[PDB]
Amino acid sequence: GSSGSSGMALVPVYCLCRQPYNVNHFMIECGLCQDWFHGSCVGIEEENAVDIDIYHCPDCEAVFGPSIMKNWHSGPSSG
Ligand SMILES: [Zn+2]
Ligand SMILES: [Zn+2]
Repeated sequence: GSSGSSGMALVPVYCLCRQPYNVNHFMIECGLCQDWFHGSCVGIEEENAVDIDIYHCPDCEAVFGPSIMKNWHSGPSSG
């Protein structure tokens, strides 16, 4: 705690909550506008993101559509 000891770092907001970024939480990158958002603010689970080849923000999906998915074709489906 001290007046000084500043960070001297600037970072614009990308998410809809006018936030730059949140470590604790996971954030995805839109493959349309190149914007970052919180998996919770958008509704995308980090565990699922790894499968999302091209995440589509809730602002572009209204024109482009849903988020693309990778191929992950490693062996025949096992049910
Ligand atoms: Zn957010
Ligand atoms: Zn977008």
